[PDB]
Amino acid sequence: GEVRIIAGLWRGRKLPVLDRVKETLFNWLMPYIHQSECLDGFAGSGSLGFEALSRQAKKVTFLELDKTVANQLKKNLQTLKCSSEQAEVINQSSLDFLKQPQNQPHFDVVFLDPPFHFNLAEQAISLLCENNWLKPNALIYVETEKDKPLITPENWTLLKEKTTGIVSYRLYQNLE
Repeated sequence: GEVRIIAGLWRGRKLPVLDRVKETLFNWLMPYIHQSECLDGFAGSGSLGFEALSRQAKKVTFLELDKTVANQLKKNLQTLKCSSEQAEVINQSSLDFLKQPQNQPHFDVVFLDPPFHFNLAEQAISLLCENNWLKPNALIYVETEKDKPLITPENWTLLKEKTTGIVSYRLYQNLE
């Protein structure tokens, strides 16, 4: 397996490993990305987070339960030079990590693409809102099963929503 960065400084690079909505997000971000802090909720390959890094996000934090995948991430972040002030890997499931009430918001951008069928993305959404994780106007990217679950937390606005195949892609904005 390998991840190829599409844009930014590292565009073209492929990283060893074990869509439209995406583009429009980065598009609306370009003006702010340089000072935006991100959360890649369920890292995995890290594709989303690395992409954000390539585009000079202020910071990306990767959450990953599987230690084997989490080490790979660290290896790639060492492969491509990133200070601990630019990228961070926390070996935890976001379902539990996000249960910790924050005194101050941490994220301008959030990527939530966990496995389907277990209302996991929904659980994460609830926690982000419940525990003061989101900074004002934060964008939340969510990928879910193609058919019928998602309701907009009320302090959020649904900006984009496309369904291709079996996946529903959504982009919300934290408007509080």
